[PDB]
Amino acid sequence: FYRLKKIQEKKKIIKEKSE
Amino acid sequence: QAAMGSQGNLSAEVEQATRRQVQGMQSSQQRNRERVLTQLLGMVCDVRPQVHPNYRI
Amino acid sequence: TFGYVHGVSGPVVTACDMAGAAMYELVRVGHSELVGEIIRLEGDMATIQVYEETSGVSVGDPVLRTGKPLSVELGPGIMGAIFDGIQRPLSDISSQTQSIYIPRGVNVSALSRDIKWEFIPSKNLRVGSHITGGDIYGIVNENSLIKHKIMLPPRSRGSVTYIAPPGNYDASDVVLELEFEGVKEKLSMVQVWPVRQVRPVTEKLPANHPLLTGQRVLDALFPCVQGGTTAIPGAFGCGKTVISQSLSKYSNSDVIIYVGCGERGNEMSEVLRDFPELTMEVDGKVESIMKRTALVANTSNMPVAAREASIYTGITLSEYFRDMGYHVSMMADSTSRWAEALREISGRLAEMPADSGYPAYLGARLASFYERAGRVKCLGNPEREGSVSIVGAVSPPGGDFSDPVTSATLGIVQVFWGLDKKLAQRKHFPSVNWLISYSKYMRALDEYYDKHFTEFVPLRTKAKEILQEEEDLAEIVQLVGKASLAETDKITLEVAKLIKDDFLQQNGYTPYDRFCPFYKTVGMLSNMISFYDMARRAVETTAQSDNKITWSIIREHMGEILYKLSSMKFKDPVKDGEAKIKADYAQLLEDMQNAFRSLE
Amino acid sequence: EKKEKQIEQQKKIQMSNLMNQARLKVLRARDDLITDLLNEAKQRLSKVVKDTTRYQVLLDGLVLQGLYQLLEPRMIVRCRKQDFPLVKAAVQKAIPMYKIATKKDVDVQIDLEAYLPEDIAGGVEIYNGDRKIKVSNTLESRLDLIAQQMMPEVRGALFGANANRKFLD
Amino acid sequence: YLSQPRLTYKTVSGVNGPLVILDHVKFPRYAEIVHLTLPDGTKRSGQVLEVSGSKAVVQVFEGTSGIDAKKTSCEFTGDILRTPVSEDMLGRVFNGSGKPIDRGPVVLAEDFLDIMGQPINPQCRIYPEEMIQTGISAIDGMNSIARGQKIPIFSAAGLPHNEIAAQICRQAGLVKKENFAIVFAAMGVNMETARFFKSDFEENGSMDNVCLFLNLANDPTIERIITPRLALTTAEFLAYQCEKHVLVILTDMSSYAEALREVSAAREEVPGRRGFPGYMYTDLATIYERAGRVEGRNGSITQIPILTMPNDDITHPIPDLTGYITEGQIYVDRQLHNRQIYPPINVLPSLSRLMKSAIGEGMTRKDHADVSNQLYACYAIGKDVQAMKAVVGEEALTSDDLLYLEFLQKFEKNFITQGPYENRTVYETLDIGWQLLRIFPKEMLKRIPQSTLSEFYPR
Amino acid sequence: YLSQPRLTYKTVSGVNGPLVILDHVKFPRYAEIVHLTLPDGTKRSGQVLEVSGSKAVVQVFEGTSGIDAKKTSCEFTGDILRTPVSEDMLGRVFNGSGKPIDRGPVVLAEDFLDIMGQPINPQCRIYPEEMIQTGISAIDGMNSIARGQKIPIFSAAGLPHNEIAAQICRQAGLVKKENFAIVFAAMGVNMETARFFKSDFEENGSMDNVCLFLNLANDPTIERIITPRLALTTAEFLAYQCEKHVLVILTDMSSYAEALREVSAAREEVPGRRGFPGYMYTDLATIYERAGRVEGRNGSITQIPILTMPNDDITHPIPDLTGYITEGQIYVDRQLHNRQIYPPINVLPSLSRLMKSAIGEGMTRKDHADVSNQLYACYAIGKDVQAMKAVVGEEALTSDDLLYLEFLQKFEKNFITQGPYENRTVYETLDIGWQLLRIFPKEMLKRIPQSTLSEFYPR
Amino acid sequence: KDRIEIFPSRMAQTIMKARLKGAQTGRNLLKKKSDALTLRFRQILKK
Amino acid sequence: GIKMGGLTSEQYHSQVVGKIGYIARCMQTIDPENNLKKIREDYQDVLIWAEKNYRFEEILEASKSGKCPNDLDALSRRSLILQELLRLVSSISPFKMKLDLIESQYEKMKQHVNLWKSDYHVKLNQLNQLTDYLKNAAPTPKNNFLRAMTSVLQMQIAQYGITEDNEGINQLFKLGLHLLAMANEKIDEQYHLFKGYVKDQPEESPFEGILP
Repeated sequence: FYRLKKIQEKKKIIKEKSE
Repeated sequence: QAAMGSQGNLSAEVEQATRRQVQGMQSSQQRNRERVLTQLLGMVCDVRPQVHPNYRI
Repeated sequence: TFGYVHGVSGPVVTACDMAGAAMYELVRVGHSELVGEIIRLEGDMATIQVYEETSGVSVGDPVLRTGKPLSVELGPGIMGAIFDGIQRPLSDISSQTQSIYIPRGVNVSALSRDIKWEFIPSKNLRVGSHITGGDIYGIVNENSLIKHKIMLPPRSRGSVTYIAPPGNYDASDVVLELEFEGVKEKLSMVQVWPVRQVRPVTEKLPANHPLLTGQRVLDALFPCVQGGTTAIPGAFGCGKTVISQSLSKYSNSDVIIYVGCGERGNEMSEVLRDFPELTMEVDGKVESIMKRTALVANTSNMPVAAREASIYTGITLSEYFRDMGYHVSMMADSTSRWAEALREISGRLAEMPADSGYPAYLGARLASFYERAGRVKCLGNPEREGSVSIVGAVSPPGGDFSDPVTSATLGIVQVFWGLDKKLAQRKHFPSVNWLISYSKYMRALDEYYDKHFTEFVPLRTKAKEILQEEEDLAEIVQLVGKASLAETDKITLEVAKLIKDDFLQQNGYTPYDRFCPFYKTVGMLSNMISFYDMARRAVETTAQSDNKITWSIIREHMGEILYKLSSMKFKDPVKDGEAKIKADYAQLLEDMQNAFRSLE
Repeated sequence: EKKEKQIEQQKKIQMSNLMNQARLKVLRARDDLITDLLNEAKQRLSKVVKDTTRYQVLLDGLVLQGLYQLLEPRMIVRCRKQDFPLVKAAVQKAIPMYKIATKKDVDVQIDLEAYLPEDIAGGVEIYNGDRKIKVSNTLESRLDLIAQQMMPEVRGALFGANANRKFLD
Repeated sequence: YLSQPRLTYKTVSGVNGPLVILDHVKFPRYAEIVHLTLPDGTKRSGQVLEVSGSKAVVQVFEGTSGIDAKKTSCEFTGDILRTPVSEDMLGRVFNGSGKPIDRGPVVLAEDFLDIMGQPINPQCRIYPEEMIQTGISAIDGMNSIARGQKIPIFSAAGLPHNEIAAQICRQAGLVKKENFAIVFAAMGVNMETARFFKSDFEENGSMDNVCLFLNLANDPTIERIITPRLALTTAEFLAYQCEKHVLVILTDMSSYAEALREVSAAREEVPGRRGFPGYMYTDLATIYERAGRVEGRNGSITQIPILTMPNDDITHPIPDLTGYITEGQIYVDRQLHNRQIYPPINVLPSLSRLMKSAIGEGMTRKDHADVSNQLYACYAIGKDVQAMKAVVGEEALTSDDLLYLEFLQKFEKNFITQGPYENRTVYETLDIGWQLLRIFPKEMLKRIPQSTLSEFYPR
Repeated sequence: YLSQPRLTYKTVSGVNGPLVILDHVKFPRYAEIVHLTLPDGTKRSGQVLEVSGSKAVVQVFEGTSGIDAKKTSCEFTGDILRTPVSEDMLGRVFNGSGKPIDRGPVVLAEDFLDIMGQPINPQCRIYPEEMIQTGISAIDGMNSIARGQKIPIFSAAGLPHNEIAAQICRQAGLVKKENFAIVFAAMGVNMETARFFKSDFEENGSMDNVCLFLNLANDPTIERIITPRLALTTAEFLAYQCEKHVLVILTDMSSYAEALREVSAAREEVPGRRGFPGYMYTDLATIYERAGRVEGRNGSITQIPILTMPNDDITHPIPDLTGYITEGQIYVDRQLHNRQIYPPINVLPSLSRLMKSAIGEGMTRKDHADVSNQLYACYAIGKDVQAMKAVVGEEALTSDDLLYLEFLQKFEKNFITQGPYENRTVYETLDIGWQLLRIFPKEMLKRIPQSTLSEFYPR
Repeated sequence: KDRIEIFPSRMAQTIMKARLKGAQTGRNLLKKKSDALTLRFRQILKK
Repeated sequence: GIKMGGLTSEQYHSQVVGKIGYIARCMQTIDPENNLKKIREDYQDVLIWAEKNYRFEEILEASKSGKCPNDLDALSRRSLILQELLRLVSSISPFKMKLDLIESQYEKMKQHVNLWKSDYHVKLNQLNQLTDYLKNAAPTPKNNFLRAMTSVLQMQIAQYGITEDNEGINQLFKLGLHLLAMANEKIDEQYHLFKGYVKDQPEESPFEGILP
């Protein structure tokens, strides 16, 4: 769970940077 | 009954000892109050402007 | 006071232009006014958790911001009504719509504004007088049982500028106006209090007065105290109805609150159908239980926010009446269902799970929930007192005690009324396990028992010793058959049976045994133990040599006395008054002691 | 024996309550003495404020001091109206200095619509352009800000040092 | 009605697995239904799962292969998924999307209902009363289904849970001491079983009272999620608006749960316990609790969810979360199946919490409650004696033990073993009970009051 | 001192759980305290747990319910939570935030100490070489307490760990044949527990030497992880600046760990076991290691950080990581309590790391170490014999085994059982030891040399 | 000693649960053997 | 977070202002002619703040500054004593109590260790139970018996008070409460119970001069 949550947050950060 | 009277007057001594300590405390601070006011007021009046140590340029 | 919907990702709605909003505020999202709360905030945008289905919500929909956080509306009309976990009247929603469904975005005021209540001022206050929080400035006459005392909301005070005269007012009128530092506040009969906030009291007092339930077992052996907290197992076959009915019907408390958390639809129906049919004698008249009861109903398919909030809505309603000086007894039908709702929300919010998947703060929430119970000295100048008791049930998956919810609960509650199913299968009711059950209030009640009854305390100690010894002897009996067994042990076994049969067992479907007054409970136990002591002496004082007394001799010799002891439960308090029943028990003791005397 | 235990327990437990309340009583009296000093200090500061020739000097510093803490391109100086002529001077003499100490051009305005309450002994508060960041440099704020840190020395200066303290770690 | 012309967009920001991300969409709704037209003229359906500003994200029901970001057009309906319902749809067979697959016409609607619906107001919920007989003795004389309860069938993989489900559809009805319908939904069903259900209902004349929804294993996985919602939406229309009693059978809820897990992944949600969504509890309750009786109306809905236990472990979240919010269980075993007993239902671990209200005078027969309790005790004892026999031998048994072994053998052969085409009404099931109970002399039937024995035991 | 005015901000960027994120902050300082006012006038405080550029993340102690985004006003104190401390804090009652709740005034500081404290230079730390007489044979004999030792009591919900701690507070003396200042951190407990201790301290007539910090079950969960530091900070002042011997008792440390776990989850930190932060050990060391004597100063701090073991699991991270940091534990259990044995102290799984230095010639009596070790051997073997006899039966035992059952039975009722007000000396405890050890012949007392047996065994 | 020392796995859960069921079944069957022997023993005792 | 008991800083002093005004109101309500001089003196420190308009805010400042008797526990006990005396005379309002007896009852209550748990409090609660019931009661034998017996109970309390225990009043309390709890459907039992009282009453005409 921890690793998957952090993966989802890192994806969110990448998405924000792309905007 | 004897114990209640003792507790009563023991309380009276407590009250009397407290009054002694309170008046002694007031007597003591009256000798320093003026000196402390001078020291504290000077620190308030002395502004000492300064720029944050980490300000660059 | 409006913002706009920026986007929907499921049950989570993102709002924009919503800068002026606080965390855990309330919003009504969309044209259907869906109920939700604000959790995360960033800039002028807010993240809203919507309780109901979000299907149909559009980008650009309005969001109406409501200044109050999740709160309970408190005022006249609360009694006799059934509420949702977030304080929505189910009896009005079903009757104002003619539907069978709870409408999506339903918006029915918690307390109707079309009722003209009979309000009488305190008659002690005058314009220009000083009033503070918790003060009572008038009473509303709801029904024959509970007077609804109108208190100044907490965290408010000042000088009174207007007092409404006695008359008929609804919940939308102005009853009292007060001014504090030039600021005028106009108050109706209804106050609002955030459900997650604890209503302040002057002081929290020790609980010393017993909770006088109608059962001999769960009183004599395992006392509960007004203001105390207990736990009750909730299994299909455990017979939990007996406690629920006995506590709500015959308790010495003033107000009963029954809280559902998230049970099966048919189980909620049984509770909602049973309660309106319960009555009790009060002033010689038979009155409906619903005149001094309030009920919160939540089924497993209700919004998870309501199932999680239900437990706090219930206790908030309880504290509201606690502040009136009433003794309130709240039952949570299943705190396991609440914990399930809490875990669901934690999961939905992608919070890090802890023990067996439950939130890290599970224990903190249960501890702070139960801490809100207790006997208190109320706010306000009337110097009144009251209490809240909690008898919340636990029903962990599998019936195990390892589940963090039941384990945490047992470490918090001071009384555990452990029930069993085996006893129910044997038709022994109430189904109390005895060896698992405990009460940690025994010391707190020693002052009450000493003052009013004196002999109760050593009797309950001996009663537990006799019952425990019967269990301890079980292995000896199994391997022996009562052959190589002391006569003193035979007395213990047979007397323990008498206790189990004609004392701890109680038949609530008989008119004479509906309610056992305390004086009868201690009367019955006193005579049974007095017999035990006499029987032990009859054997032991003669057991030396030559001519000894045995249990077979005692049982055959005074069989009428053993019968009379069993017959004691049939002394109907409704027809045979306190003096007559005590007199008959006193005569039994004399007949009993004299029967033993003939053996020496 | 039980009775004796009850009476003996009350005799100890009642005297404990009495001694505990006596301790609280003298502690409250000590705090009253500290408050009287601070209330006198407030009145003494007011008397200083009434002296234009020293109060203007305080304002000169107090305005510049706040400016250095914000380091914003736009400043709004808020004061009680009575002292506006002196705050005006304090700002005028503060900007040449600000532009030297920080090497940043700052637009400093005085708010002529919003004023501090008339019961403030003196001093200024300075806001940034959007009024989201403010520094409070009035005489009451300074008195408490310093007094709360000097209190350990006031305690000793008025009532004596604690004879049982040997180390300052 | 809306009477607002639909907008069709060709603006696509990208496509990612089952999702198509659109751009410049005007005031999109969540859960909005849209239709895609691909460059090859192929049409697909989908539903909007996220609306972040003008960037609507739609999940396509069918596969997304062939979809580009330049020519594919997306037509918005302006509304959410609302199912056309009528009485006439009873006797029809539909797929998961609600489309006919029986060569009949599209449903001619009497109304349109949101398939998500609303919870039933508890204040108007009526506790279950009369019984709905199933025709299967193992669950009529032992664990009856009250007219309003929700009692699941837990089975291991490989057991004939679908054949029993079909048998219930053919045999179930009212006690009859014309107003009864069955709505049957199969989620994730394979082609061979889908044929079985469709043909078995048609051939035996039962179809007139069955509304059948088939969601096949190779059908869109999102359609599997609405499938039970369409079945329940129909059940609610038929039951509560048309004053009749509806039995709803939801087959293979485990396959539903798997499709739900897929939807959660599509939303990029972090999986919960054992990979399943943290909201699986409320989702199952949303389905299950849309049932029961309501005040002031003569209709009712019952449910018999049927669930495959992964690795035959009742602890698994699927049967665990279901059982936690249902009233008892039927429980199909494996040993009885391997012994070639049909139906293979084990009465010892099963339970129907509402049986107390389902049966009795005025609902079935006076002796119903007494026969059930005595049969349970006799079966439990017979199994206990059989276990003893394996240790002590036949010669070490007494006469009473031999009677219990005779009961055990004849109970399973006469009472439990039935066959798929023998319909045993509640009164014949009880009569069979007595035939087995009359093996014992009266004094051994400890759980039957003497008044009942004197009336029913002889003859 | 800090003469510069503090800045006030209305620049809150956003709120996420218990963390309020500010932007536009001038030179943020790490681990500085922020005071904030809500739109309704409520005042709350928090600590900066992260700084980056112009941003700072503030963890609010009271909570984040009601925190606004536009009207919230925050000011930065400009320092870390340094707290006022004075000698006359003894006899006062404070809350978990450091404020008085006894209707007395605020603390009139003699200085301001950093709540985080500083590590004591191991070269100046002096190894404890004095024993405290607890009066409890179960401790003074087999698990002695040194002055400066860290000894928690491992307990379980419902056990009388509060009574044992209360007892220790009154009858804790020296074996030099003394008034300890007690600092009691009552955190995560109900009113009755806090009132129990408060009343006991007054009943003991020692309240003028007791400082209480209360943080009850209905108080904020974030303050529960500074309360121990507030207690210890005061203890450090008293012990190391005023040379007062201090006894610090921290109530159920598990409420500290659970409060910390909530913070760890909120900040998305790396978990270790059972969801607790991977740095739980380091955080506990910050609390526990504030103990012991310091060379050249006549003060000391002794700790008793009692903790509740979740589900009696001795391997739970809370007792586990504590066991790694503290000098052993007392450990009570349910097997003794369920038999009405008080104090219910089970010596077998217990130890005292500083006990070996504490016993013997010049400290207590020269045979101390020998008596303790042999009692451990005989007690443990008796437990092993019970494990055997439970299966094989009494008839399978020989005289060598029955002697250990005789010892085990006499040991628990003579050595462990005492009563809440039974105060035994360390010398009496050893004498009892010998009375029990003399149950066995010399040849079986294999942990004791003949140079000791020949003197003590004959009596 | 304290545990069978099988590495945690879903396979271990299946094996341990089957092992537990086997042990419980054996316990019950042997208990019945003991009861049968005890009754016969006491009967022999009566004769 | 001063959290003095269950109250914060503002709540503590707000409750003190309330209790002070309340005592002033109770004193004027119980003794509008100011005849009970000894009782008034015991409260002079809180009555001195009466007959002044402080708009709450100035009396609140006096409490914060320490000019008012702002000890919350002393006010709680002293306020309870006064309002329980008010209940004593209020619940028997149809009759006048002698001023000397009011002062006697006051002193005996004031001397009690824990008045709330006293027999005096319980007896007053039983009296209010009996007198509140009759406020809105239909004509019927039961309620006529209860009203006749209640008027005697009020008459006797007006003469003996509550602290001065009297078997006659105590027996009447028991009989009144037992009648009140008597089933409304049962007529014979309530009839015989009432007549039992009337014939056992020491006097010959128990209600003569007691009720209209």
